[PDB]
Amino acid sequence: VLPGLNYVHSGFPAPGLRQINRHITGHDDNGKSVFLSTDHGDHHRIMGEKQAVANILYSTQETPVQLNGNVDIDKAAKEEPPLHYHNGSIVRMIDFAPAVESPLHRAVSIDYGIVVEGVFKLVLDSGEERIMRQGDVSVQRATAHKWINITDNGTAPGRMMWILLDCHDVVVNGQVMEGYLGDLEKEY
Amino acid sequence: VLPGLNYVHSGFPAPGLRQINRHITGHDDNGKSVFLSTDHGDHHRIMGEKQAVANILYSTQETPVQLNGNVDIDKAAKEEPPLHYHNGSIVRMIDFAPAVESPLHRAVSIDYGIVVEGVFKLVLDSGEERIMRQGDVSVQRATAHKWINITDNGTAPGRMMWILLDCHDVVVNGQVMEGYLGDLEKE
Amino acid sequence: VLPGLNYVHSGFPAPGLRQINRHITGHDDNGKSVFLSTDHGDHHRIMGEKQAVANILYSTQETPVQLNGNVDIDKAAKEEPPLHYHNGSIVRMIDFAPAVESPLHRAVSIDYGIVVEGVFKLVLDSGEERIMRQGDVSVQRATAHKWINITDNGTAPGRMMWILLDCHDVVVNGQVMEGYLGD
Amino acid sequence: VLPGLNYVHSGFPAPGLRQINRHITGHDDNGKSVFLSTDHGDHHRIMGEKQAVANILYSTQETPVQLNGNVDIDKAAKEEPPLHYHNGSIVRMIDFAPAVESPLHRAVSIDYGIVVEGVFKLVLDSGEERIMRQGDVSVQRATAHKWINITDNGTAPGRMMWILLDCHDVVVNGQVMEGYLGD
Amino acid sequence: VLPGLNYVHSGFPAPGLRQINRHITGHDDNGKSVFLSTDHGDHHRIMGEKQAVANILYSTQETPVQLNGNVDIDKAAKEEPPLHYHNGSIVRMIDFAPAVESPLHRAVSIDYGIVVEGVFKLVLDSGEERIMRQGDVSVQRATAHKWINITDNGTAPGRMMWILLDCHDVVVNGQVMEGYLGDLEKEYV
Amino acid sequence: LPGLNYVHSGFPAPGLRQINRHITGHDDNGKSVFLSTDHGDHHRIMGEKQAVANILYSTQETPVQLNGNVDIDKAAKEEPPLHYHNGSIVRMIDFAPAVESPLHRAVSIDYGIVVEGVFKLVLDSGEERIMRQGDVSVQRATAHKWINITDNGTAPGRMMWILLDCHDVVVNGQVMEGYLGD
Ligand SMILES: CCCCC/C=C/CCC1=C(CO)C(=O)C[C@H](O)C1
Ligand SMILES: CCCCC/C=C/CCC1=C(CO)C(=O)C[C@H](O)C1
Ligand SMILES: CCCCC/C=C/CCC1=C(CO)C(=O)C[C@H](O)C1
Ligand SMILES: CCCCC/C=C/CCC1=C(CO)C(=O)C[C@H](O)C1
Ligand SMILES: CCCCC/C=C/CCC1=C(CO)C(=O)C[C@H](O)C1
Ligand SMILES: CCCCC/C=C/CCC1=C(CO)C(=O)C[C@H](O)C1
Repeated sequence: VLPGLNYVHSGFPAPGLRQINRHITGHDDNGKSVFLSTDHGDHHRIMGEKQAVANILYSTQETPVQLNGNVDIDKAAKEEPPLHYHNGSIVRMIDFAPAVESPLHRAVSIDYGIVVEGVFKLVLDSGEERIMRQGDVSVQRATAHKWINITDNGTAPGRMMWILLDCHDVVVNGQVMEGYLGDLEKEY
Repeated sequence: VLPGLNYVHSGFPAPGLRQINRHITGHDDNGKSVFLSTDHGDHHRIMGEKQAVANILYSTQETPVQLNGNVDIDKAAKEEPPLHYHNGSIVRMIDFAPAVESPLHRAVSIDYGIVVEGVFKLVLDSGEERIMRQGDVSVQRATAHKWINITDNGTAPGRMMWILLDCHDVVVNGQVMEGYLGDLEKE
Repeated sequence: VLPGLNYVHSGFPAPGLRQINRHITGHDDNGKSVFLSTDHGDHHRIMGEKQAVANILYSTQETPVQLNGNVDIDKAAKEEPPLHYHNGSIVRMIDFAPAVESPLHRAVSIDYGIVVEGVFKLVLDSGEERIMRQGDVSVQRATAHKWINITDNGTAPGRMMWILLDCHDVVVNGQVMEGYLGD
Repeated sequence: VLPGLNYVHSGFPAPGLRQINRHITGHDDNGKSVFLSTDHGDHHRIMGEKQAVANILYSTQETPVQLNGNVDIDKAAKEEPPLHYHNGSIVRMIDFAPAVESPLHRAVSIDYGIVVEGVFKLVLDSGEERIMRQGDVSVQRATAHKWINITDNGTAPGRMMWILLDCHDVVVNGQVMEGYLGD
Repeated sequence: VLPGLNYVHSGFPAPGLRQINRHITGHDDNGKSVFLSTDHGDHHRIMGEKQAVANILYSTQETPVQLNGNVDIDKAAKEEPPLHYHNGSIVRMIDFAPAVESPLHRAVSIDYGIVVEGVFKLVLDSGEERIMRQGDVSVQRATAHKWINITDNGTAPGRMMWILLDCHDVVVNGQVMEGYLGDLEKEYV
Repeated sequence: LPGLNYVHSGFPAPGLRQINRHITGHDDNGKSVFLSTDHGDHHRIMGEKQAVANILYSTQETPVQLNGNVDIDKAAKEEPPLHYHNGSIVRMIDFAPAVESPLHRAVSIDYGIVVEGVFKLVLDSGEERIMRQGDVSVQRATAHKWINITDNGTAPGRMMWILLDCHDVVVNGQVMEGYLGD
């Protein structure tokens, strides 16, 4: 039984989760701060067999970010970003179908995760786990892990948001803790 | 009357909002990914006359982040960070007392904001405004703004979270959009 | 300023409201009861200046309903139904942007209404109103009314669902109380 | 042990579920649309061993509905409706005790079902199943099915509302698919 | 416009609020602890113009409480208690209609109050007030006050629960602060 | 061990809300005023940081003596015991996920209410009731156990009890002794 098979029938948002507002601010040609856009995000991507859907709220590709001439807006909207940006950031929102889990994987990045809706289980390759509820926050420091949606005993959708930042490779007594995607390669 | 006067009586979390779990992962001596800590955050800071309380969930001070030797954990924990870090990041969570307002201010940083609980109004120096509900997200590109907690017609606490990154100066018509701390009294 | 102007930026569902599952059941080759579809509904229509959006979950066009050959499914999906079907039914679900209100209007129709999310004010042409919270049910008997979304003091979206049934013209004191769209 | 045995101890609403407001509209002497009554429904019926309770919010016995002289109101109030009315409608709300389920059964009618509170499992005789959460909607086309309250892993009450309409009987392979009451 | 007029049309619970379970425990003749009842409370009383309904979850009439022969159970069930029992307790739960307000009154009693549902404003005769949300608790020490249901800008019902205990008369400057009920007097006659 | 080290910052437990406790009083002009707004009193970690209690008030005589604010002083000065003879205790407890109390009996009558979550109340006869938010229990000196079953043992829960003094429960000439249990 593939969990969440064909659950996400209408892209973002997944059934049972809320449509959002993303607001981007900026300056007009008089120097006044205004809103530039209100929308549903960007670069929506179905994951698995309609088991999840990702939503890229923003991205940057250099540090510090260049805002003049609105080049960061164009850069974020021009291309769908990869897993993570070197010297940059990605804000990726993913809706989980009931009981959907990620593969055990490692990205070489530092990730700030917050539970937007539902209950998620964060399982590391050691077997240690934490149950994260709405509002709880994780700082994933380039560790091998998998995310499991356990909301309402596996009957409810859930939503996570991650902010992915660039980090150097993790080295433990000579050896690189190399990145691997498992089955998440298909989505990127 | 000043809103939220003496409302936050026991730091974080503000009365009416939930205590949190912050989980930090890392590697043990065998290269296994483990949980290093589970706590309530860090560098709690009362704001105003007990009108709000901030919670620094993490911070970084270089790009890319250096993680080996747990150097990033030490830097985040040994100093209270400033408003924002150059070439770095700050995850700042803030509990608002009912009807509490930020000053009209500008930080020279790009901020990813999300409403964790409640309803907030984002007003910009042009007078343009958006009402942001739980789960809504704003991308603040070094703009002058204020945050207004309006939850339950101004009778309920609210919680925001921001991730502040470093950004270059914004130059409009050859003039720098200089950052400024506000003053609510003069408004 | 117009309430909820440009609020509904991505059709159904409105921002702050949940996507739905509509399940339609049927019969297979050997008479076993199965599921024929799971979807977001049908015939989504923006209303006003992106101030609301309707979703037609189902409709029938005769009484009693004819299910054989799945022709009822065909009738429901092949054309967008009108406001109200004669000798039939319409399941119309509508997401309201914050503080968006309906025009005072009358349809020759008996309406089963349920608040799916939010707080609504039902106002009749006499001035009488009832505030309806989530799960409350109204039976509109061809009366003239307007629906006002008041969720969270006019700052939150709301969702109503109606089932509209055909009724005979209502006569009060020898006068037929006529339908009107208002706007 | 029977699920939800004696759980419903004071009729409608079941413990843990909210009392409702049912509003009925009508016309007064001068043709003004007014509210006629606000109540808790009608024809409350305990089901099983106090394992559930049904609330009939409205019914009609003819299409189109006759509303003049409030005869539809008097008919809806005068007698407890049956499972479903020929050429008519029934608004039937039911509170489920924790873990309670219906018998596998078939009514020859087309039902619109919406989850009012809780989480329900809709199992068909083929074994196919869908989980329906709050606001999810089902169109039951005279199929054989079970309703199972699974709210909070079988420890919480749940509420469903159905609008049952008359339908012609479903014929498969030349065989009348006969409605049965199960248990 | 009188707030909450005719809102409570079916007693307890008020429309928009949940029906409750009240479990009472006891002993059988073998010393085993058993459940004696599960119900909707006791002594339901509509208040005002069907603007509120009260639900007496329990009461006691002596201290310490006598439980043998289940006599405490029968004393609580056989009679609707007054506002307050000398040397005893009352658990009073009250459903408010939208925007419904109690009169300014004083009970010579120490009351433990908890907001079960909604948002309430506790106003004392000094003009001071506190907004109490769900889970918030007050300890009312024979003070003059009123309760205001302000849930959802005055359009939603709310529920409070109180545990009233007996207290001595509060004297301030050799003058007893006398209890008074105002329009609440019609509700306990 | 359920909830081991879950309560990492005292009251409130992670996932549960901070409270306001308001105590009213009298002016020197006889005016009813607010004397304090706080987070309760006498917080106590229980188990291996598996639960935390919060004492909202307590009284030590019946009827209660409010003059001179002596009731406030007595409630604040010392942490109360399990229950007070001739008096009351308002005890709020946050439970970590899946945490259960021991099977035990106190010689008191307890008014319980679920503030948040889902709790199973188990009596020594094996009889149980699942109590949800808003449900109330009248514990008449019975041997019992409380189990936090919120969201299948994965969420915290909160109960509040008002404990009152009762006489010994004698069944067939034998006193039903209290015990703390294991
Ligand atoms: C097909 C089944 C799984 C689909 C959903 C996967 C989500 C979690 C994986 C993940 C992503 C997305 O690739 C990140 O962006 C980094 C973050 O830490 C974890
Ligand atoms: C006493 C009144 C002020 C307290 C209310 C909250 C203010 C939020 C201001 C803010 C901060 C904190 O300095 C940021 O980190 C950036 C973010 O956009 C707005
Ligand atoms: C842009 C502002 C107008 C749109 C807001 C929603 C209006 C609902 C009107 C309605 C319909 C749809 O036409 C029905 O299905 C009958 C039911 O009584 C009320
Ligand atoms: C003893 C426990 C079972 C009884 C409780 C609920 C059963 C609902 C069955 C049902 C009815 C009831 O008449 C309908 O009206 C059609 C609708 O599809 C399902
Ligand atoms: C019809 C207007 C009033 C309806 C709402 C009811 C409020 C009662 C307030 C109250 C009472 C009554 O005396 C108590 O039971 C003690 C406690 O302190 C507050
Ligand atoms: C092993 C970690 C702690 C387990 C959870 C604690 C339960 C509270 C026990 C209790 C008390 C205080 O001992 C009361 O106030 C009476 C009420 O019935 C149950």
